[PDB]
Amino acid sequence: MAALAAAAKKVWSARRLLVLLFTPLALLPVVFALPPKEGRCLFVILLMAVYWCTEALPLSVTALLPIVLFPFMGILPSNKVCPQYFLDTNFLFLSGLIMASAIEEWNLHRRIALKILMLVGVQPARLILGMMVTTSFLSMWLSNTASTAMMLPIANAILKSLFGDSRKEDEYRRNIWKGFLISIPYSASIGGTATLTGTAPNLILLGQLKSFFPQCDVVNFGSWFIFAFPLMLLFLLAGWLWISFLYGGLNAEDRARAVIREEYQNLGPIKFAEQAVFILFCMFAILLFTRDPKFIPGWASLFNPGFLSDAVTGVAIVTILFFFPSQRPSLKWWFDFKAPNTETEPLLTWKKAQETVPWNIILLLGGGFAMAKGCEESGLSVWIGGQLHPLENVPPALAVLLITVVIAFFTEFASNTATIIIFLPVLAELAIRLRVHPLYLMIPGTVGCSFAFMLPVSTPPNSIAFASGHLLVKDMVRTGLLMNLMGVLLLSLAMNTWAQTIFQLGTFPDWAD
Amino acid sequence: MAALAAAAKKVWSARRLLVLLFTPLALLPVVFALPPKEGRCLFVILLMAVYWCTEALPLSVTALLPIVLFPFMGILPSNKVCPQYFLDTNFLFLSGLIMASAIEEWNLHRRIALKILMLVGVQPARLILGMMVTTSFLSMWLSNTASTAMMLPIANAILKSLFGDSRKEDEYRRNIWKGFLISIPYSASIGGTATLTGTAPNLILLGQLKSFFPQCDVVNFGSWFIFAFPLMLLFLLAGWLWISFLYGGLNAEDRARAVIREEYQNLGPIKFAEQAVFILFCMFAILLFTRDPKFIPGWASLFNPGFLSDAVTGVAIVTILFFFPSQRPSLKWWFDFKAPNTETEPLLTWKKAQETVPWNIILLLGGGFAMAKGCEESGLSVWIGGQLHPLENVPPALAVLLITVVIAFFTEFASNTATIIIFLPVLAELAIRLRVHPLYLMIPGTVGCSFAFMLPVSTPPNSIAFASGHLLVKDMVRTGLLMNLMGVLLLSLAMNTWAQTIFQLGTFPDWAD
Ligand SMILES: CC(C)CCC[C@@H](C)[C@H]1CC[C@H]2[C@@H]3CC=C4C[C@@H](O)CC[C@]4(C)[C@H]3CC[C@]12C
Ligand SMILES: CC(C)CCC[C@@H](C)[C@H]1CC[C@H]2[C@@H]3CC=C4C[C@@H](O)CC[C@]4(C)[C@H]3CC[C@]12C
Ligand SMILES: CC(C)CCC[C@@H](C)[C@H]1CC[C@H]2[C@@H]3CC=C4C[C@@H](O)CC[C@]4(C)[C@H]3CC[C@]12C
Ligand SMILES: CC(C)CCC[C@@H](C)[C@H]1CC[C@H]2[C@@H]3CC=C4C[C@@H](O)CC[C@]4(C)[C@H]3CC[C@]12C
Ligand SMILES: CC(C)CCC[C@@H](C)[C@H]1CC[C@H]2[C@@H]3CC=C4C[C@@H](O)CC[C@]4(C)[C@H]3CC[C@]12C
Ligand SMILES: CC(C)CCC[C@@H](C)[C@H]1CC[C@H]2[C@@H]3CC=C4C[C@@H](O)CC[C@]4(C)[C@H]3CC[C@]12C
Ligand SMILES: CC(C)CCC[C@@H](C)[C@H]1CC[C@H]2[C@@H]3CC=C4C[C@@H](O)CC[C@]4(C)[C@H]3CC[C@]12C
Ligand SMILES: CC(C)CCC[C@@H](C)[C@H]1CC[C@H]2[C@@H]3CC=C4C[C@@H](O)CC[C@]4(C)[C@H]3CC[C@]12C
Ligand SMILES: CCCCCCCCCCCCCC
Ligand SMILES: CCCCCCCCCCCCCC
Ligand SMILES: CCCCCCCCCCCCCC
Ligand SMILES: CCCCCCCCCCCCCC
Ligand SMILES: CCCCCCCCCCCCCC
Ligand SMILES: CCCCCCCCCCCCCC
Ligand code: NA
Ligand code: NA
Ligand code: NA
Ligand code: NA
Repeated sequence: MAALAAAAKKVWSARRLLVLLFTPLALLPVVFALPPKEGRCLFVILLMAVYWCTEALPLSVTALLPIVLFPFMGILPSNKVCPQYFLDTNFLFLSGLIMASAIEEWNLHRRIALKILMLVGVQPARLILGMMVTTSFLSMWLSNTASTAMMLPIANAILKSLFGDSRKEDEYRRNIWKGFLISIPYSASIGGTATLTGTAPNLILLGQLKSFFPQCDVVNFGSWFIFAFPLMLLFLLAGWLWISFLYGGLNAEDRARAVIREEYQNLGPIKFAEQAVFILFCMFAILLFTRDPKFIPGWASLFNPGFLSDAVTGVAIVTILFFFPSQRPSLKWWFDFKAPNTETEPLLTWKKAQETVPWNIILLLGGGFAMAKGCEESGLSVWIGGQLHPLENVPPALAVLLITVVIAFFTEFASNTATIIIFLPVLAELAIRLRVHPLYLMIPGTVGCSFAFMLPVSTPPNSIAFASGHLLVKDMVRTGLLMNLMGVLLLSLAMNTWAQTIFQLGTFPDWAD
Repeated sequence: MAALAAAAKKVWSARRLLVLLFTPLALLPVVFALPPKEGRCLFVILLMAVYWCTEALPLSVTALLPIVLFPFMGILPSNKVCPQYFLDTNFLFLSGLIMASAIEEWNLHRRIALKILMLVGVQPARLILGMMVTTSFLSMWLSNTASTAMMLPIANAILKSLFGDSRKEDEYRRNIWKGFLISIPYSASIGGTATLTGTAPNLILLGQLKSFFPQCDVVNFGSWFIFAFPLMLLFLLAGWLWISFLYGGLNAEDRARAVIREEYQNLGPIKFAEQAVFILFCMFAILLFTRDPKFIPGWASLFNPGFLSDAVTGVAIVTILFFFPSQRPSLKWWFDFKAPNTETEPLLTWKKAQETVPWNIILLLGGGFAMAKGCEESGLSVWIGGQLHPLENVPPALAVLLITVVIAFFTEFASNTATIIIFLPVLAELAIRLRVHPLYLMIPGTVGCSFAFMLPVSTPPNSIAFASGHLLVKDMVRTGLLMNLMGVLLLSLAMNTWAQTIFQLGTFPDWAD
């Protein structure tokens, strides 16, 4: 009996190397089964998928696999694979990351968070709502991991202040603890989907769209925002109601108010650098939104068509951060010859940005773009579309529901970015098989790959919440089951009601034929 | 009198913002002077050059200027500028940086350095030669900055041990101190030119070659090595002789021997991880060299022509570092059921690589590639070639000498990478005007932009050496003047004697017409 467990722990200890060395052998029959070029491309894609799901390699290292495999297997030369890793979508990602680094450098995110917490209130339903709104709003511009890791200590402090009898009171307290600790990562994942730069899978959608459908340009920052933000709000409200009912029972209040006000005071007075960063963030968001919202003529019409993009706007805005002074300039300094002549601190130095930008995620997005390019060039997409013939009779709405359910189930065990990278070409080819708009299938998959609620391994925010130690696996599972159901239903509603008007999904686009 | 100095320090305090805001106004007449597209491209290039030379912005931030300026000015759209930042040359750079990070992580560079120092000897001429050989060898694979910063403390310790009378002895000691402290950065800059991954300007040459001359493929790791390594050795020996004559006078020895042996002992026993990293480095170098050396059939002939590259080899080799165990595997562990089952440490984790890879230099190379692409597409290269008509009567050897002198003078005040980025399109167009091989002019410029010897601002290794505090500006200037002269002469000799055979420079290539 003990020997079986011994062999089990032996295999689990070396699972990385075992998976790494046995996955190519297991996937070898794929090469012989399919035509050579398509078979080798499918082998590469499946190997990358397995390595991502098992993290047999670092995710960014696995994302570098196309550069090796595509040239050796003749799918795509080096000078074609390597430039796919810096398409303009990834530079928009870099600009968003730099802006988030500037925001977090000056603690603007903490000031906004504590302000929202003060305005929302302190009642348990209201305080859950404030936590979720804050985390979702901050995850639209910062990473979900950073938003969760910054919001969790504040929630812990407020909960300690609130609770600073017997079975009833202690179980009520415990359920409140769990509700607060589970509302934050859920709301971070919710808010990450509202903006294109909020989460990596949206930018994966953009890049793989550029690869599969080069003439598709209707999805940008403004259109994605006007589609996803109302959906984000509806699902945030549904999650708040569900969590309050499950946990919140849908002098302590004074103590919590005092703690929040005290931490806001500990933030200190508002600085000139914080104001400048806030102004630049507002300019960033507004110029991204108003460049080409597809239903008001944007300022991109004033320039050469087909030249500007969201990446250019983002890079231009974040370039200001690297020379704009962080201390307020004064004209009296020029006249005051006795004043010190120390060099001014800029809003963001490049060293801080470099040490805060997640280059691993940038390389992961690049690997996804390169894999999409290889899948298109090798003809593997045509082969998948040919094999997808049994599903041509599925109604489009039912197809959306099924692919959303499948992707939401898959993302519970793998990272969102890897899941969407693997499933997006299949979604595009399935849209081709149903004669529907490719976005009508690709957008629900991109949104649903972020529906990671049931397990700590589903998404890093879930792991951060679980690290608190007072959340159980079963509690997260039973909350995330209904979270996934409500997310799938709301995604279907959004995709069948107002995504049709925003992305013009009613008719089959010409570039998709 | 004091008022003039006051105004001077006021202007110098705000030189960053003053240059940043007045350079576009100063360069505005360029747009009206030239045809619109070429004029705007020249404006962008000149603005980037000024910002690089003044570091009015961070170098990587200035390298992001094409993404903004080319689309607004209609030179190049976003989807064309942004992919130029990850051409396969930059992935070869990334693989080299990852391999250097792996080497420095396990202190293999220090072990190699101390071993070479023990073998060379301790006599002052021999010890200078050992320091220079060590630094030049380590700079072929590590950055010049890192090599200088690692070699300087060892030189300081050895010098303290050696010297642990009156005017003669103290001036002899001081000249020895200066000779050691100046031989290290010079040798680092010397060795950086020997390999393509040794210094960024070589990879700038590769990328701008890909842009200007897409069909040119004769320059790779093996050909560049066989050209530059003998030139590197000749110039290293000349510099050693010059420095020994200038400074070295071309129980203390026992004490220095003891210190070197003691530090080697302090390195500890050779580890399995160090051996594995050394084996992987040897494989990296050998497979890069033997892939296509252009005069022995390489292993790239076994695959699809035009698909493999040095980037693929580098990425494939460095991928092994991210899963190869750092502790020696044992088959007895499988049978020993009582042994601990801790997960093995790999040779390099992605976190360490990410925090040690200089992403700023990668972005700088990308900005250079994008600027070359914009210069080619805008027609600015044609305009420059048209304006270069007074120089069509210059003999090619004299042209090489003059461009090398000009570039070596310019690099004394600006960074090597920015200098070569700015001057390379001019060199290519000047090669077109003389009906000579483009490499015959482009290679000398790439080599000479690394001839930065006279000032601390010339190259970061010079700044590191000056930070010791016992090197004067005049000493560095008077050593670097003859260093530059010898470098220019040896570069002319190499380019007119054996570069012709290696790169087939005798005849005008068809792709250059
Ligand atoms: C890597 C792990 C986790 C997932 C499983 C991968 C391997 C074992 C699977 C994935 C898809 C499978 C293939 C799917 C279809 C066929 C067609 C036919 O010829 C039977 C075998 C063959 C060729 C299978 C062999 C085994 C296979 C390659
Ligand atoms: C710069 C931002 C952050 C603050 C200033 C106000 C904003 C709302 C301004 C600045 C520039 C403006 C744009 C300038 C030009 C055009 C083109 C015109 O055919 C329609 C309106 C439109 C698209 C404007 C919309 C409003 C706009 C975006
Ligand atoms: C636009 C042109 C004409 C003029 C530009 C003037 C700029 C360069 C001047 C105006 C006011 C100046 C600031 C005034 C006061 C200080 C504080 C002192 O520690 C020096 C830096 C700093 C922060 C100065 C930096 C340079 C500055 C921003
Ligand atoms: C989240 C809650 C509020 C609603 C979720 C229910 C989902 C499944 C419902 C709400 C709206 C529904 C859609 C409304 C209208 C149409 C048009 C019709 O020609 C086909 C079915 C279709 C496309 C429906 C499919 C199912 C649908 C998307
Ligand atoms: C930025 C600093 C450091 C360098 C100098 C840049 C400015 C002042 C220089 C660079 C090249 C110059 C131009 C070179 C040639 C011409 C052609 C003719 O029409 C005379 C003026 C004009 C248009 C010059 C105007 C000034 C100019 C734009
Ligand atoms: C793998 C390395 C580091 C160590 C093993 C020995 C090296 C020298 C071996 C391994 C593979 C070998 C190559 C394999 C195939 C060919 C093609 C043939 O037409 C010429 C020789 C050439 C180009 C070989 C040269 C030597 C070579 C590069
Ligand atoms: C090639 C196939 C058939 C077998 C692969 C076996 C691999 C996975 C085995 C063989 C020897 C093993 C190593 C033996 C000893 C140790 C020390 C212990 O702290 C666990 C990790 C580590 C470092 C093991 C890692 C896994 C390992 C490398
Ligand atoms: C560094 C020391 C040893 C030598 C440096 C002197 C340089 C300037 C000398 C050495 C070799 C010389 C070359 C040797 C042969 C030829 C071929 C002839 O048809 C034109 C001149 C040319 C191309 C010479 C140019 C000048 C040259 C490059
Ligand atoms: C270690 C991770 C990468 C493994 C790559 C294995 C590639 C195997 C290819 C087999 C199919 C083609 C045979 C000619
Ligand atoms: C038919 C042409 C290609 C033949 C070989 C295909 C498989 C190559 C695998 C190389 C793996 C290299 C890992 C470092
Ligand atoms: C009373 C309001 C004072 C505001 C001070 C800070 C202003 C920051 C402006 C930043 C502008 C950035 C784009 C040029
Ligand atoms: C702050 C650094 C970037 C400045 C860019 C200025 C661009 C000016 C362009 C002028 C020529 C075209 C006029 C239509
Ligand atoms: C003729 C078409 C282009 C006209 C405008 C050219 C200059 C644009 C400059 C934009 C600068 C933006 C800085 C953020
Ligand atoms: C006596 C020599 C012992 C050598 C031990 C270390 C061997 C490292 C081998 C690394 C191979 C990497 C490519 C598979
Ligand atoms: Na986010
Ligand atoms: Na997930
Ligand atoms: Na170097
Ligand atoms: Na220089």
